[PDB]
Order: sequence, then structure tokens, then C-alpha cells
Amino acid sequence: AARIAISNLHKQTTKQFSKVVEDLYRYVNAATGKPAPMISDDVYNIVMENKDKLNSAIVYDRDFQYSYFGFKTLERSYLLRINGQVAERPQHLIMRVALGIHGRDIEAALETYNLMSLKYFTHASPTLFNAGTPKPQMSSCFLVAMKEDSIEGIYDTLKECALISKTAGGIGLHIHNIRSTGSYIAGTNGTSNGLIPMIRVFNNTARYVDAGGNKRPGAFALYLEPWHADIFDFIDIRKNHGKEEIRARDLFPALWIPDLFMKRVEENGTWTLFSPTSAPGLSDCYGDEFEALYTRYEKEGRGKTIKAQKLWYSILEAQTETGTPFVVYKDACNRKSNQKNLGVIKSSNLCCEIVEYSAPDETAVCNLASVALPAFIETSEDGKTSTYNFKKLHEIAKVVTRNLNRVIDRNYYPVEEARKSNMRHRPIALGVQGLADTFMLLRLPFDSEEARLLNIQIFETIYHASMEASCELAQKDGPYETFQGSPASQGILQFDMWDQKPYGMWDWDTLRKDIMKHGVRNSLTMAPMPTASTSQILGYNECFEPVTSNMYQVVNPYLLRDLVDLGIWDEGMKQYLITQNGSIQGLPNVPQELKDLYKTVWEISQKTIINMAADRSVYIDQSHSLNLFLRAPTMGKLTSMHFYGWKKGLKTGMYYLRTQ
Amino acid sequence: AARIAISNLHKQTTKQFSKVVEDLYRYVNAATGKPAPMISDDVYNIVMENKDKLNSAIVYDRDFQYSYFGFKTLERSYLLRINGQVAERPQHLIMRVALGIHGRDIEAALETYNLMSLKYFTHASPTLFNAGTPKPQMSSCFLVAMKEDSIEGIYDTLKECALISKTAGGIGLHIHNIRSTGSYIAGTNGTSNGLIPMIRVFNNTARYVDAGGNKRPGAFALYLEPWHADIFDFIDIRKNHGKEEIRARDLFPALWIPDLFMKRVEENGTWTLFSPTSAPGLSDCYGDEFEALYTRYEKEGRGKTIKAQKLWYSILEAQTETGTPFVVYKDACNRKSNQKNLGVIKSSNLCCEIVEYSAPDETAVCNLASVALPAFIETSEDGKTSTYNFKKLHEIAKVVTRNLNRVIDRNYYPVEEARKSNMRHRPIALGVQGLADTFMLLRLPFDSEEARLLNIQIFETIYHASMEASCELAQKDGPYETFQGSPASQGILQFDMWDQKPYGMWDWDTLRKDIMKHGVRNSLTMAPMPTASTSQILGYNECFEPVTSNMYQVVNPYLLRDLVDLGIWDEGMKQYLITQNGSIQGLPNVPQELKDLYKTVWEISQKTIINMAADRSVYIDQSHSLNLFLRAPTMGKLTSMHFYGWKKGLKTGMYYLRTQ
Ligand SMILES: Nc1nc2c(ncn2[C@H]2C[C@H](O)[C@@H](COP(=O)(O)OP(=O)(O)OP(=O)(O)O)O2)c(=O)[nH]1
Ligand SMILES: Nc1nc2c(ncn2[C@H]2C[C@H](O)[C@@H](COP(=O)(O)OP(=O)(O)OP(=O)(O)O)O2)c(=O)[nH]1
Ligand SMILES: Nc1ncnc2c1ncn2[C@@H]1O[C@H](COP(=O)(O)OP(=O)(O)O)[C@@H](O)[C@H]1O
Ligand SMILES: Nc1ncnc2c1ncn2[C@@H]1O[C@H](COP(=O)(O)OP(=O)(O)O)[C@@H](O)[C@H]1O
Ligand SMILES: [Mg+2]
Ligand SMILES: [Mg+2]
Repeated sequence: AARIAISNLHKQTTKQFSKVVEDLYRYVNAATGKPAPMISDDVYNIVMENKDKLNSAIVYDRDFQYSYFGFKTLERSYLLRINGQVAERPQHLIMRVALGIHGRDIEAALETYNLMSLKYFTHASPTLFNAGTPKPQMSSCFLVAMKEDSIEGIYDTLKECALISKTAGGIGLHIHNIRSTGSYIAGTNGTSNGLIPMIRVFNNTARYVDAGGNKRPGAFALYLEPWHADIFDFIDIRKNHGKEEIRARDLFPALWIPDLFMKRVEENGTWTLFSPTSAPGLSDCYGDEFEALYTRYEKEGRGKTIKAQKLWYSILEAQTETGTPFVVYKDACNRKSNQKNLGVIKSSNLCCEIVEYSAPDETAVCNLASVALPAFIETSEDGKTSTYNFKKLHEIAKVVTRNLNRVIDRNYYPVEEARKSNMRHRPIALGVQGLADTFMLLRLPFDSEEARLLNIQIFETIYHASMEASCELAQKDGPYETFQGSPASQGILQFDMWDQKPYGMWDWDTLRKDIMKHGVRNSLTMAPMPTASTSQILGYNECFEPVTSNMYQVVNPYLLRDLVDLGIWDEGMKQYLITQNGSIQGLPNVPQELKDLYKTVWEISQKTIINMAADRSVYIDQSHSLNLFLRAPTMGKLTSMHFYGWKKGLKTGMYYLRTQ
Repeated sequence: AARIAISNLHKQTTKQFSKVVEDLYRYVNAATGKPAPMISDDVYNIVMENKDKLNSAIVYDRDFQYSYFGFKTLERSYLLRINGQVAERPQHLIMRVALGIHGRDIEAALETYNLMSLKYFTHASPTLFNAGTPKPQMSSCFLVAMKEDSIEGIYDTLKECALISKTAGGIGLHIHNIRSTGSYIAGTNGTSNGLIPMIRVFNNTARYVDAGGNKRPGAFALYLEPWHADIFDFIDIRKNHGKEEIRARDLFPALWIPDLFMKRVEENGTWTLFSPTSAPGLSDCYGDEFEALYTRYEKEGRGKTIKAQKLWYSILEAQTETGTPFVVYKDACNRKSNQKNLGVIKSSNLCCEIVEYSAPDETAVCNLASVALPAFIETSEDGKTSTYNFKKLHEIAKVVTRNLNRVIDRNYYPVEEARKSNMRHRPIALGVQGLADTFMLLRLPFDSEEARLLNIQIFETIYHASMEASCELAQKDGPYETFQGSPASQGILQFDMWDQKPYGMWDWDTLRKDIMKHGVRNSLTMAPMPTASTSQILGYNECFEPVTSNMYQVVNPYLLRDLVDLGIWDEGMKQYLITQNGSIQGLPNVPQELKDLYKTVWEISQKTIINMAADRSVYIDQSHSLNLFLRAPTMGKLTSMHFYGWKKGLKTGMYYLRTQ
């Protein structure tokens, strides 16, 4: 039923790739008469200086590797359109991206093409949209420093967010340095109205600057340390009742939480709200130095004191009703980062996965790709028994590292703060998809001991691969110029800063030796992301999370197969699945091992989830996007899940909270 | 009953002025501990180098020249406050302003003080608020050029409006160069959403940047030529029903109307809407050159054609329901302006009185004062007969000219575009209040022939005075550096460009002689304004408009007196005045001459109004704020009043439309 919509595009599309390129490159806007080339000069020339190799490299059967709503995703917003009509076949997209990345290095270009066609890995949406086009904006993440506590700084920053927001890419914006409601203003002997009305401005600019033309309104995440005096209204930003003038329903509130806050809450003690003018320096330190400053300011009567658990209660009431604010731990992030030699890090990003240094003159950028976990499953020399090919994983992650590092040099930056930042530090971000499928396919329930060991092994091999590739690059071209002085420069790597020994699949000593000697090309390398749209392009389950339902109507393909094998699949079976809302538990005539393998995420303990996140995190340079799920959520239920994660030492304690 | 609130401030206030200054200069913000001097170094020193002259110059009886709600205006927002409590007596305010203006020129300082105390004239609110303070922002008007048709230009301009909006002063913003709904965007192969969503941004910045601290939200007027393609939604911006997402209820729409539009409407012909990208140059010319460009673009199929009267009908429906959009005539403004040698003028301002050149790098500023017309009435050598002292008027207008020109050199500009603009051209704006009182006091009904002659004489003497004072200044210091090439440089003055000979009270030939020889100091000098708050400080009727009602409860003091004189005033008299809504017409026992003198503005023909505006305008360098009033308004009624004004050659055809 879904080759019917595939084999109509093959009907109404040119075959030869270079002709498609020419077509795109020569395009003209009919309603206007101006030449609108959809390919850059650079890539045009490279295709033409090499027409015959490139044209014969493409294998068009690889267009059937796609699914029901997987293809109609590529169709509806990825493949370049000519006259509101699709002009690019899936393979054409892929080949374009490979060249946009590699330039005159044709050998690299063909390598990338193959591994993407076969679905080994994919680059993030911005790269899929823009690679190979006239002004190549391939980056997904921007972390912006609010430039100064003044109207000038504020409006300079607002400008920058619009300039960034108009060319794809999500924003993490940190605002801890903006004075709160009531605070004194010298220049006009007047009194500030604080964060919420200012939040309304950014909100309004978000709904106006609908990315590029009319593509889609912007998404901002805002980061605040919970000691800021406007905190109670900041967390409530997404409620759907009460006074309309105090909300801001297109933005996401995110908490940048210091350890001190969590102590006061479990101690059932006090918490003191400040304005950053009465208490300067607080976001410019962490850990011990911070607790020394905060405690003194608290002693000096400089703020207002509250019952710590009064705030907590509100925070939980907000999360239960709206699934926000997100929770990320400031101290964990700063203490365990290879960017520490640059200064203090002030926020994460839109999906709580990036952890990079930003300042008024440096805006942090990151470029992203995801490896497809199921692709490396190998049922080798007997069948009905499968193994996992870690040597191939290591191989692939090395190429993805080279791509992402080449992307840095060929990307178009929307703002000069971004170009300065990337050329100096060269951060990079790799992630994954299809974990649940990998588990399902290997017959491991998500909460099994076997699943836990696998999680650890995968993430170890990815980190080691990327560091090595980055080391070879530092041999050809130098190290990144900020390398001198880094934890890496002394032989401290990521698991080191968690005080753990690595699981040991790969040889860390020789890698460390080489690194200390020749340096490394990239300040950072790992940051597992949500894959919300790329994962369904490839047909795997989102991310590194379990399934939400055995029926999205279309039924779990691994479950489906199994019920037929056992005969039991009939019509009583069709029904109690749409009835029981995707649950196979408590179903009369169904074996236990199946019930075990097809637990819905509302049926797995959130304690298990936290543990697996804690396990992989020692292999992550940056952070990762951890959603949480609950049936009939009580205040107590949530409290324990937050504290549990905090104590495991997680950077990102909570992304969304989904309920009922 | 209103010396009760006056003689409590005299109770709770220091006498000696220099002590009040010291008090203000040494002020410290208790809640913060930072020194918050409410006076500049400069003025502090000058008071102290001259303590004894200045202290003994003030006459404190002049504090009783004020009214019921006239004083409680000064009180509630003008007099400098110390701890939420008033610290400045009316006379102190005045003396401060005089020094802020004059510096080390003590003689000038004392002259200004006296004439203000006695209520001869007053400066505009910003000057009353800020003169003599640390960063003196004395200007009321900013005309801003939208810097470029791009996100960068847009957000650069938004910044500038916030920087201007945070330090008092209203804004006129011209936006004719922003591409409309649907228009193509190259950089992101996408389609623009046009003016209305962009208007929502500026709206949102207006309600957020509540002038200075929390003083009061901003007021913007927006200027558009009615050929812009989003016009139909632009005029509807203040309707209070229909889709909430298309309105913008804190801004005022204003039409920058070319002659061509009005012709098409009376011809019952066609009108063509463009985007400024499909039709460039249109706001960068006027008159003939414009009609040549527009007609060609119309021929070249570059826009969309409509029935001219379809637009007109909407415009009138908008005005009838909301009193807006305002109407100002582009061609009249450009053709009759002494700034023509600089380039084409693109808008007026917030109250449709300023007409000055702006560009991305020059933001037009104007500083304003109003002369009090009743003050020069002289019942001389017999009583029960009054004359008008024009020689004193000429005298005073000369000093007000010197003040305003000194204000230019000592003003603090919020943005560099403003400082560049003023230092080069040096514009200036004088106006008036108490016309109706002047008429009432001199026993002339507003529609009398005698009233018409008086209007003309007043405005002639003011213009001639200001030009002469400006000529003497060009002798000491040079002419303004942009003087070479101006209509003034060749002997063409304002009435000249209306092709009229002056009424002749003053000697224009000798003035012209001197000007051609030595130049003049100021590019411009005259612009009668609304006086909405300054007029009630002084207790006179707003502006140059007739009375709205004989009872604002408090009854017309000239009417009141007259009814007692005739006995007829009793209780039947108290009632039929609150009953008849301030009208004395059709009142049984009341003489005709009284009915004639106390016509409410809803009882005077709007044709008379237009004529008087036309008469004075030949003596106005810039423009003036013309409100219009109607009982049971029909589409036809309005149409004739617009066209009538247009044909008289008015710059500002309509400010508000008040109804019922
Ligand atoms: N809502 C609102 N906030 C304002 C306004 N003016 C200033 N603020 C807030 C925004 C900034 O966070 C903070 C400082 O603003 P600026 O540095 O532009 O003010 P200024 O330099 O005159 O005063 P400062 O000496 O820095 O306190 O005050 C205003 O007119 N409206
Ligand atoms: N609402 C909205 N309008 C936009 C967006 N991008 C551009 N525009 C409008 C605003 C400007 O009036 C106009 C031109 O914008 P820019 O000059 O920044 O775009 P660019 O230089 O890429 O395209 P151009 O070659 O100038 O047409 O397009 C957007 O993302 N959202
Ligand atoms: N709705 C959105 N608007 C803007 N940016 C987004 C959005 N969703 C995700 N992003 C950006 O992409 C990253 C998340 O990636 P992901 O959800 O995996 O998207 P994709 O699969 O399309 O690459 C974030 O770091 C964020 O900066
Ligand atoms: N509500 C307002 N907000 C901002 N500026 C204003 C406002 N009202 C008037 N202005 C400014 O002052 C001028 C009008 O002066 P006027 O109404 O006579 O005020 P005032 O009597 O207080 O000086 C306009 O040119 C405008 O720039
Ligand atoms: Mg400042
Ligand atoms: Mg541009």
C-alpha cells in the first residue's frame, strides 16, 4: 500500500542526477523573473568536473528502504521542490549532502553516500535541508549569551535571535543577568517590570519570525537559575488558564539548577531569591566557589527568603499540568566538561543535549548526526542467533566524525559570534536512534540485565572512535587553538571526570598517549539527541527510549509477527489492543516472554530508565534528552524520580513529563 | 476650594531654592545605597557660583496663578519628587528649566524665568521634566526612517525605537519600504507575511518599554502611502471586534496621502496596490515625478487594481468607528518645505505637526514651546474695551526662538542619528494655546469675521519674529551648515511657496534682505501642536480649537459670569446645562449674543474650521494638529469634509475624528 506513493515519484521525476542538479542550479522564480539557484557555484562545478563517476554511483533501488509515513515525511518537507512539486528523489538528496560536505575530495563523497543510502546513519534536518545549497547553514543548535543587562544589550540579543531564527536552528537563551521585578534603574529613576514582560517580547519575535519565509515559527528554550526573583511566574509560563498577560505559550521554561537548591529542598530548609544586581557574579561560578558567594549574599540580607519546599511544590504542580519546566544540573555540566579552560558554561539548548561555552562575543554552535543502532545487528553463521558488530560501529562513527568536522569549515554562519566560536573550539555532536528496536530485535526486554550491558558497550565504542578520528586530524592540521590547558591536554577524558574506569572494550591508554602528544581537533564530540523527525525517516523508534505503545492504526511490527507465529492472532486480538490502549499485559491467551518484551514505557519503572541514562553518560562529552513517563502521578511519585536522577550525577535530569 | 491643596505644599516644602537644589543634587536611593543626583554638575556649579542673585529672583506668589485641576497636574507628574513626596514648588521647576537652557548666561536665565512664572509661555513636557537634570532629554518628537527592507534593518530600527521610547518622546515611524504579504524572499526561498505581523512586533515593544522605568507605555504613529498592498488591514488596526490576531490596539495608523489618490477617488476611477519591491522609488519622489513613476508601474502590470472608492469607503468606515486613521498630504508637505534641498520627506510625527527630513543615518528631532495667547490681551486706557498687544507677542516669540536654539546645543540625544541630524539642520517648533479663550474674552464668536482676522494676525507676527531672531544668530555663529541651496537662501519664505502675499503687519523685504546676506540659524521654526497637558497646567482651552462643552462638574467661567450678570442664572439654569450636555442653544430665557459666543464645537460648521486652518498655514514652516467633530456622521458628510481640506492645500487634513 506504500509503494503506491513511492512509485509515482519515480514516475514524475528525472533519472540522471546531474540533470536534476542543472535543473536546480538554473531555476528561476516565475512570478518574479529573478534567478534563484538552488545549488552553490562550488558544488555545481564539482558535479560537472566529475559527471560520469557521480551519476553511475547512485543505486535507485535504495529508495525502497523506506516506510509508510517514513517516505511521506521526506516528501512533504525534505526533498527540494521545484514548482510546489517534488524534483528530488531520495537518492538525489543524499548525494547532494555528500558533496556539500566533502568538496573536491570525491573519494570521501562516495563513502558518505553509500553508508547513508544503506541507512547506516543520517545527518540532522538542517544538514538534510541545506547541504550543497548556495548558503549552507547546516547547524541545529545555538546557545546565546544575553549580551548585557540594558536595553541596548537586550535588543542586540533579540536581533541576533531573529537572525538565527530565520535560518533554521533552535535556540537556547540564558537570561540570569537580567534584573528582576521592582529593581532600580538609574538612567530614568524608575522601576523594572522584570522577566515576564521581557519574555513576552521574545515570545512575540518567535511567532513573527516563522523560520525563513513561512516555514515554521521559532522554538526557544529559556534558561534561568532558580534563585532568580521572578522564578514563580517563570515556571508557570505554559499554563492554560488564569491571567493571559502573565503567560507566554510558545516558549519553553528550563531550570539551570545548582546543587545547593536540591539540598535545601531535601533538608526541608530555606531558599533565598535575588536580583542579579543585588547579587553579582552568581552565574559566573559553580560548585564550591558558588556556594561561598551565595551563602555570603544570603548572610548580607541581599535577597528574599522562602521555604524551599514552597517553590518545589509549585515546580511539580507546573510539570504535572504542562510537562514543563525542564531540569538541567549546572554543577554537573561545568565540573565534567572539556571546555572548562575557556570559562563558566551558562546553559544548555532547546532539547537539553548540548553543553558548550557562550559569551557576548562567542555564540556556541553544534552540528549533529545520528548513528542507526539496528543496522549493526548481525545474525552470523547459523541464523536464529544474532550478534552486534562493534567493529563496524567504531568504523562508521569515525567517518561521521570526519564529516561533522568538515561541516565546521564549510558551514555558513548567520552571525559572526557563531563563526568566531566554532573556528576556535570546533565542537561536534553524535547521537543514536533505534535502541528499542535493537533491544526488541535481539529479544532483550528493556529492563533486562542483557539490555543494560548492551547500552554500555554501544556508547563506549562511539566515544573512543570519535576521539581517535579527532586525534588523526590534529596530526594533519594542528590541534584546535584552544587545546593547550584542557582536561584533554593532560590526559583527563570524560569517564575520568566521573571517577570511573572505562568498561574496557577499547585501548584507552594508547589513545591518551597520542592525544597528549599531538592534541585533538575537536573540543567536544558526543551529544545524544531526540531524533524526533530523522528517526521516522529511517523507520526506527525515537531515540534511546522504549516504545510508548504497541500500536501507533499500525501495530508494532515485532509484536505483530509474533502473534501470528503463535496462531492466537485473530479478531479478539485485533480488539483488546485498540481497547487496552496498546497494552498486551493482562491479555487472556498470551505467553509471558511476550508480555515481558513488549512493555509499554508506562509499564517500565522510571528507576530503570534513570539507571541506563546514568550508565551511558560517562561516555558523553556533553549531555542527553531524557523524557519521563507516569500513569497516575502524585507529588511524591515525581519528587523521588527527580532526586534519584540528581543523585546519579546526571546533567539533564528531566526533559518532558508526559502523563496519564 | 483649590488653595486648600496649594497651601499644603507650601506647608511641606523648603523655601530657599539653592537648598532645594542641594537636596536634589545630594539625593541617594535608600533601598540601594547608590548616589542618584537629580541635577547635573554643570547646573549645580552655576547655582552655587550665583546663589544670591538667583535665590532672590524668585517670587513665590506666582504659585497662585494656577487652577483647580491645573495645579494637581503639576503635582501628580511634573514637580520632582523625593520620597514619593513632592520636593519642588512650581517656581523651583521653572527656575531649574531656565538654567538648564541658558548655562552661564545668567541674564538670559532671569528673563526666561520671569516670562514663564507670569504664564506668557511654557516649554513642552519633556523640557519641563528634564531641563537641568544630569542627562537632559528635552525633545518631544522623533521621526524615524525604517533603515532597510531586511531583518537586520528591521531589528536595528526596533532597537532605536526602544532606545528613544525609554527616554520620553513620541515616535513617527515611516514603513513604506517594507515588502507586503506574499512577497518573495531570496535568502530562504520563502514568502513574507507582510506588515500586520510586523506591526504586532512594534506594538509589543511599545507596551513593554513603558517610557523609562514604569512611567507610561510608548505611543507610536505609523506612516504608510495608501498604494501599499497591505493597506486594508493597516487602516483597521484599531477596531474592537473580529479576529484579534489582525489588530494592534496601542498604535495609531496614519496615511501619507499623494494627490493622485484623491483624484482617482473623486473621478470614481481605479487604484493600484503595490509591494515596494515590485515598484521601487515611489516614496523617494513626489508630485509630478511620482505620478510619472506610478503611472508607468501601473502600465507595466506590476500591481493589483481596485475601485478607488472601495478603499475610500473602508477608510471612512474605520474613521467613523475608531476615529482613525489620521490623514496627512505628502505632496503639500514636500513642495512647501525649506528642507527640500536635503532630499524627500517621508512622514510626519505622532500628532501630525512635524514635517522634517529623515534617513537611515539622520533621525529628525524637534523641540517645542507654546505661547499663551490670552496673556497679550490689553484693555488699555478706558476699560470695557480690549486690544491685542502684537508688539509684545513679537518680543516674546523672539526669546522663545533663542531658548529653543540653545536647547539644541545642550540637549542629550538618545541616539547618534538624532545628534547628527540636529547639529546639521537645527529645526525648531513654536505653537500656541488659549485661542478659544482669546476669542471668548474678546467677545468674538469663533465663526465671526473678527475672529478670522485675528487668527491671521497672530500667526503672522509669530513667524516673522522667529525668522529675525534666527537671522541675528546666523550673524554671531555662522548659518546652519546646510543653508547654502535652501529656498531661504534665495529669498523664498513660507507664504511665498503658497503663492500668497503676506498680510503685511511686519516688514518682510528687509528681513529677506538680511537673510540672503547673512543666512539664518534654523532650517525651520513653526509647528502648532495639541498642547494636551501643558494647556491645562496654564488653565486655557486646548490648542487652537473651540470649546467641546460649556461644562467639563465645572462650568465655562466666561459663560458662568454672564448668566449671573443677567440674573437668569438659578436652578432651572443649573439643570438644563447638565441635561443639554453643555449646550445653551434652545434655552428659553437666554439672549442671542450669548448663544452665538458659546457655540460648542458640535454646533460650529466644520467648513469654518477648515478655513481658519488654511488661513494660518501660510505662516507655518511645518504643519498642525487638526481634529474634526461630527454629530450624526454619514459617509457623505465625511467625504466632503476631507475633500474640502485637501483642496485648501492643507498639509494635515485630519488628526482625530470625534463623534456622536
Ligand atoms: N520594561 C522596561 N524595562 C527597562 C526600561 N529601561 C530599562 N529597563 C531595564 C532593562 C535592563 O534590564 C535594565 C537596565 O537598562 P539600561 O542599562 O538601558 O538603563 P540605564 O543604563 O539607564 O540604567 P542603569 O544605570 O544601567 O541601571 O533596566 C523601560 O523603559 N522599560
Ligand atoms: N515574517 C518573516 N519575514 C521575513 C523573514 N525573513 C525575511 N522576511 C522579510 C523581512 C524583510 O522585509 C524581507 C527581506 O529580509 P532579508 O533581507 O533579511 O532577507 P534576505 O536578504 O535573505 O532576502 P532578499 O534577498 O533581501 O529578498 O523579508 C522571516 O523569517 N519571517
Ligand atoms: N521545533 C524545533 N524548532 C527549532 N529547532 C529545533 C526543533 N526541534 C529540534 N530542534 C533543534 O534540533 C535539535 C533536536 O534534534 P532532533 O529533535 O533530533 O531533530 P531532527 O531529527 O529533525 O534533526 C535541538 O538541539 C534543536 O536545536
Ligand atoms: N502619549 C504620548 N506619548 C508619547 N509622546 C507624546 C504623547 N503625547 C504627545 N507626545 C509628543 O509630544 C507632541 C505633542 O505635544 P502635546 O500633545 O502638546 O504635549 P505636551 O502638552 O505634554 O507637551 C508630539 O509631537 C509627540 O511627539
Ligand atoms: Mg546601562
Ligand atoms: Mg537582504
